[PDB]
Amino acid sequence: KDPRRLFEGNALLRRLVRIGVLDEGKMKLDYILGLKIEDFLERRLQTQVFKLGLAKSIHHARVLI
Amino acid sequence: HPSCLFFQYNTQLGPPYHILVDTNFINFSIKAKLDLVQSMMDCLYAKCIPCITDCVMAEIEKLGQKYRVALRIAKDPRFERLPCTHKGTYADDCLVQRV
Amino acid sequence: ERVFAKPFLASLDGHRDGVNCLAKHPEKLATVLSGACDGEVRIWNLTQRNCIRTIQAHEGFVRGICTRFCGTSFFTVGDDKTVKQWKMDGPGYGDEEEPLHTILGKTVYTGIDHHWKEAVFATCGQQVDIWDEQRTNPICSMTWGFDSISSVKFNPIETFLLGSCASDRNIVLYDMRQATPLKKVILDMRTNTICWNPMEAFIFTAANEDYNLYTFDMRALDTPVMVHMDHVSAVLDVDYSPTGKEFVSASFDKSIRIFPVDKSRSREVYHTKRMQHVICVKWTSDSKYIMCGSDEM
Amino acid sequence: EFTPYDYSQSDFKAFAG
Amino acid sequence: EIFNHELFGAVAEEKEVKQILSKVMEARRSKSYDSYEILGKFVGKDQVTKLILPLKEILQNTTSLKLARKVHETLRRITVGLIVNQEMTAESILLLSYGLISENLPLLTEKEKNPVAPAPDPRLPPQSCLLLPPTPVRGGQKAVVSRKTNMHIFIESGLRLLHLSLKTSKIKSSGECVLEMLDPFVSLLIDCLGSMDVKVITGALQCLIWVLRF
Amino acid sequence: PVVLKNRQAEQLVFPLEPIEHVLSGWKARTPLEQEIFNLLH
Amino acid sequence: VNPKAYPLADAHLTKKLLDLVQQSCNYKQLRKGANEATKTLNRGISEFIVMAADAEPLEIILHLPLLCEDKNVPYVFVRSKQALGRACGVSRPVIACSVTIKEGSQLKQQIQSIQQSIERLLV
Amino acid sequence: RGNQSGKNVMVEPHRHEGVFICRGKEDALVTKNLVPGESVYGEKRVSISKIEYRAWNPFRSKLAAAILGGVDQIHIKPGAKVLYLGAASGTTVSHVSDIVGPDGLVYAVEFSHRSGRDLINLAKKRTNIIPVIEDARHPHKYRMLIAMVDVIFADVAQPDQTRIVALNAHTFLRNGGHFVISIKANCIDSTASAEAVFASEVKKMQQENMKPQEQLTLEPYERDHAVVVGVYRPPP
Amino acid sequence: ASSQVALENANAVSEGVVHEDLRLLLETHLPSKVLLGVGDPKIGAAIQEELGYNCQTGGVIAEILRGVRLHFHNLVKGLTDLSACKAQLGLGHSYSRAKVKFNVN
Amino acid sequence: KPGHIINPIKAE
Ligand SMILES: [Mg+2]
Ligand SMILES: [Zn+2]
Repeated sequence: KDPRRLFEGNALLRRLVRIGVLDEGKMKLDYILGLKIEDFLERRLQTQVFKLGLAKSIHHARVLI
Repeated sequence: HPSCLFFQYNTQLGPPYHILVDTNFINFSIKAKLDLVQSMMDCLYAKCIPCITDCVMAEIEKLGQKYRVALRIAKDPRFERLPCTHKGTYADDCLVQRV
Repeated sequence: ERVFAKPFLASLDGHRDGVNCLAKHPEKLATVLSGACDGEVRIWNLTQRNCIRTIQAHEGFVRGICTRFCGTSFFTVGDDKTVKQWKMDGPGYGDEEEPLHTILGKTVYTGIDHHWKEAVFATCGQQVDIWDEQRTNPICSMTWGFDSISSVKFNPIETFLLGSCASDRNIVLYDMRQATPLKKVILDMRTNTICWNPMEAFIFTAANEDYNLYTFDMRALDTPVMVHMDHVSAVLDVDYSPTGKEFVSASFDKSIRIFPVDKSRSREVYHTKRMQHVICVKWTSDSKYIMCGSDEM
Repeated sequence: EFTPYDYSQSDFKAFAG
Repeated sequence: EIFNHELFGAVAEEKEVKQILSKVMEARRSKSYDSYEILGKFVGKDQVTKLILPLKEILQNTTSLKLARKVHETLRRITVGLIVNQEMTAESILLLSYGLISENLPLLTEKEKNPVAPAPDPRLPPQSCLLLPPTPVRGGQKAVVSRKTNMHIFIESGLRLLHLSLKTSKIKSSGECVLEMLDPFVSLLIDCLGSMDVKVITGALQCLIWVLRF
Repeated sequence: PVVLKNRQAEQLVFPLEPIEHVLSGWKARTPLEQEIFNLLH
Repeated sequence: VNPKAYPLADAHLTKKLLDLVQQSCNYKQLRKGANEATKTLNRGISEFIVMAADAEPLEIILHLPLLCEDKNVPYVFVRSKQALGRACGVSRPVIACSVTIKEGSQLKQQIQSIQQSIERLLV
Repeated sequence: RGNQSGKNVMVEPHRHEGVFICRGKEDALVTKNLVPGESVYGEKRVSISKIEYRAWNPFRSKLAAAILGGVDQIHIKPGAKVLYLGAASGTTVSHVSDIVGPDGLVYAVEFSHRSGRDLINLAKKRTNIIPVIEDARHPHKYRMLIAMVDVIFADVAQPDQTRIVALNAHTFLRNGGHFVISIKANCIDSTASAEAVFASEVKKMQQENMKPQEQLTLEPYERDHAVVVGVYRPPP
Repeated sequence: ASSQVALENANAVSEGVVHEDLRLLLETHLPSKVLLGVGDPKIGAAIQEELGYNCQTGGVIAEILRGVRLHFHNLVKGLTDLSACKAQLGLGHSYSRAKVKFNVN
Repeated sequence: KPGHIINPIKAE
């Protein structure tokens, strides 16, 4: 119930949900502790272009971008 | 060869970490004034579950009343208490086998 | 006989603080109840050697536990000045376990014992109180002096009689029907626990602080019947075998002894390096096993 | 005739806001 | 808020300190008890539950005999005012007394409003392993108590409300439906004789003395 | 006397504690048995 | 309702199901038709099976639950083949569809959530 | 290519009893057909000169995957009584019935009424299979139908596998008997890693007075799957 | 007496209810302070309602029942015309047919 | 007897 914890944790969780690494149903600090580096690597434009079928390879996606 | 390993890298080792604690690790944590769970979380920034075997718990009991503080710390509800059916009490052999 | 003597059987683990209370189940041999200093009560299966249930009974120590003679309930006392009644059957599904009744009190009771036949229990705090299970108030109170009574025990034969030990090194005998104490005897040092002979109505044995054990005939309290002299520290607990020919004693020195009632020396002594300061001991009901509770949890 | 008051239908709403 | 802070808050401890009593004259007495007598006399009917509900909150969260006795004195002085309350009439006293003795009166504390979630179904998948276990507090965990703990105090208050109403001739045979309302009380007072609490039995016996004269 | 006797016993055993007999226990729940019982009583 | 169409989704679960079916079509991850749904079960590449409970002969799709119980694949029923037709991006009614396993897909979190929602229906 | 129909091939016994190897241009794992001339699920069979063997598919069976994966012991041998939990239609059950032979018995438990009808039809032709259409979570509901058994095989795929196996083991499994348990990591806990699930399931077995002895993964044919073999109440 | 009688008792035991045949055995050959060991807690309560016997499912009882199940064929040898092993195979089929509503045609 | 609970003596 510390006000600083509530304020800053809500801000951090909202930012993490906005960038897409967390889920709307996982809005707790424990799930932040669960995060990995592949979750952030999946949000790059290069991998997004490849996963949506615009490119046929990850390097092809990089070249297209 | 275990499928969890990508050459020397353990992929199935996950942010919930299960840590096998040796008997002398507990005593030196007491000497250094370090709380067990809190100091492990400071090192890893993740949830850590310390684990105590029957072999390790037996060696603390054999130490006596001089080591009663370490015995109370080992029996902590957050800790994971796991059984072992070995011949002998030697805890270095037991921990190597689980690894 | 010396080659084949292997007494140790098993050790039960699970308390997170030192064991303080032991209670056996009147109807079942393999069910026993224990209480630790942190306030939890655990039920054990002796055949499986595991813990069946765990309840957070009290805050502080649990100072006593007794079982109703039918076996469907048990009673406990803690440092929160409370008397609680629980159901022996475990809670169904994942429901949190809830006491049958809870009684608020003004003093910290030290022990509790139950009538063998008549659904009555007694508590010992600063004064001996006799309770009816259907009354939240004690129906009788007997007092002689200003003392801290450590233990109270019902007599299994002639069930209206009681025994007690207090802090000015005396032993007091009561009588439930006439609602008065009977007689008082004072020894050199304080007695810790008292136990009745289950085959001899007028015989009881006292565990004393002067390293010794005293067997008394309650008709003639001027002199003890026998003295038992093998311990080297204060004797904390005693319990009789159901045959009534032997008893087992726990002491602050890390051992337990078995004495014949007619002898002054112990028949056997048990010890272990991991065992320290045995607090409570109960002879099992089929006269085949002995269980002890110590402070290494 | 005598009919005792029926308390089983008491809503007790008069004692609450 | 002001009165309950005096009787059950941290201020109540300072009433025992002799150093404070010597310096401060106002610390030598607790006048919150007398104000409840004034509040009970001049309160509306709809505001009775608001007066009583904070008391039941305290009893459900206490295991101390000393605090339970202070709530008992609090409830007694409220009932003394309620008997001489003008809006309090013979019909309302009987209706309030029956709800208190039979425990049908809805108090609806916060715990009943939000019961704990049930234990997870073992057939279903367990919860995520990333969730941190609850931190353990220093000095041991909280012990469970019975749900009907200290609730005999509210039953005793209903008996006292009826007993003093009958003795001061607030309840009279003549007029409206007093005999209709007093009739179910006979069966209700009979069952109180089998109660486990001694003070509940004593209160019912005192009430039974007057209701057998009707 | 009981304690004195038990102290000198050479052996103590612990714990210390017919078709017509079975015929009495049964009751009637078949209509034939009901009629026979009613007529015979 | 025919008792043979037992795992019938409610209104809320149907909306989630049809949303994921449309998304799977855009990711080239949907096989449409009873015969094509059968082949994915034989090849072990099926995430779950969605069927229409309003097929006038219901028996024409009842072979699919038998195949799912052997491969341990969840399956549900919906009330409309016409609504299932639009969600599959087809101008004709569809009585059975299959969502396909694809490595590295972005739908893995939504597919996992739907699979658990199905299994709770079977208690 | 593969093992085309009309090719000469050699059949030799396996290290495990009741199991055979079909040696040719490709090697296949086969069992002796208890009912000659019939295929349960479309498998290829081989005729010997009165004797017939059926090919065993490791993609459609978990016991075949463990055998091809190099497991030490399976304990299913001719003349043995086997309790099977989660029989489904009976593709693996049919091969198990082949291994035990006419003297052995198989108890097939399957709760689903859809797959239960297939299990009864399979039990028509094979006299050593006893179909049991009941929930394995309550073994007391079918205690009349089952005697003491030697091996328990469980492929139930539930979050509470260990509790279900332990309850059946206490009721029907003899002292010195063995169990074979297939573990799908995603079914017990999807949040936890696959390797951490396997260590937890072994721990739960030890807490139920069961002693696991070996484990292996089924990697070429399954992902995040394991099989554990152990003994129940070992003799001294 | 017959396969139909066995199937009726098999359904009753599964549901946890006391069949008339079971109550006939219990009333005739039990004295009337009695401990009865049963495999199912639900059938134990039903017997305790129907007759005054005390029913228990825990303790030594579960370990004794494994001994009985192991040695059953020796105890009842020759008391029945139909063998124990064939009886289980026959009842297993008939029990499964009833659950799935199998049609022989 | 190995499994029988032994109760205290009662008048008889
Ligand atoms: Mg070492
Ligand atoms: Zn070990």
